[PDB]
Amino acid sequence: QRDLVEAVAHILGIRDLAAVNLDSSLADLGLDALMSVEVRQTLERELNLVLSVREVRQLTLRKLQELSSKA
Amino acid sequence: LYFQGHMEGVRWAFSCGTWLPSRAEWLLAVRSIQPEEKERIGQFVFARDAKAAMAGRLMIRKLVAEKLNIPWNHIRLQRTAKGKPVLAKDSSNPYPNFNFNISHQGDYAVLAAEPELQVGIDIMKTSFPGRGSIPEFFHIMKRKFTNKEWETIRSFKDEWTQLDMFYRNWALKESFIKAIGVGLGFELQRLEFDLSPLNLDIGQVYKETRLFLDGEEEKEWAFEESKIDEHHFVAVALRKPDQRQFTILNFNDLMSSAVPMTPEDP
Ligand SMILES: [Mg+2]
Ligand SMILES: [Mg+2]
Ligand code: NI
Repeated sequence: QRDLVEAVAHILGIRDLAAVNLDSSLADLGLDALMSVEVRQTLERELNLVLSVREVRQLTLRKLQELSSKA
Repeated sequence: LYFQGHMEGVRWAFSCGTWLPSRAEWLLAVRSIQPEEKERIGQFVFARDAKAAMAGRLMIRKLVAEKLNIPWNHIRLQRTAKGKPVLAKDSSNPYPNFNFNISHQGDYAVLAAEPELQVGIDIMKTSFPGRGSIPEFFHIMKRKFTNKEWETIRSFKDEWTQLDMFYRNWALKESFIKAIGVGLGFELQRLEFDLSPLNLDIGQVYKETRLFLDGEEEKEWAFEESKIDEHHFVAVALRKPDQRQFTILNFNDLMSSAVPMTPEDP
């Protein structure tokens, strides 16, 4: 909700994430097909944001920190 | 073509999740793949992903090099608009229907190739979902399986079995999706699999699972299901263009026909 950033980190199988450039794309962080579905369903239910596959692939974690703060 | 030689399907697995290359061996790998593919692999933040992608590429080139007898350096791999690796139209290839596909989830990169049958592959490790509980996960995934599919998935009291069945049903859907080469943009709910048999033993290829696309059986599609180990399921979807267990390769197998493609670069 507030830290969606973690939720998608966990989806990507990243934990801590202190050891992750927040500027890395979700693609670069290894976004699977399954992960893709999860992240997209999460940003729907949590942020009312339906994203293209291309959009989600290019999502930075900082770009997430931006999209949750705004509320 | 004098040097005819009847070709057969290929089923290869490489445990990249336990591949631990040295700086030197990786650099060997990295130079053995196409420039665009190098740069991409080199963009992955994690070893897990970079190694999978790398194993995938080395396996395709091995397959073409070995089965199509194109010298590795002259293998021109490309991609469809929707990202599927294909071999360049310009031949060294009197198998016009020869096609292939890889998957890499879990600890493995798998590849299927066939000379005629158009094929798709998908591997999936039964691992606890990265976020939330199983039930939560399945919820996040509701829109992707049919009620009948979900009844089968939750038909087991053990949530690991549930997860097993989920990943199986998923892999079956991906194999098909990857077979037809369409991408994420295919309403997966259109596809319903009748998972048969429910319990799969390792060391065996199951051909019994039939597919229904939009409620009509897709009788032109065979599905080969195996567990390459107790934790990975693999689905190979096979369509006619109108026995063989997977073989665990190792690094030297992947490189056996490798020639370096891109130059030295620190
Ligand atoms: Mg290549
Ligand atoms: Mg061999
Ligand atoms: Ni969690």
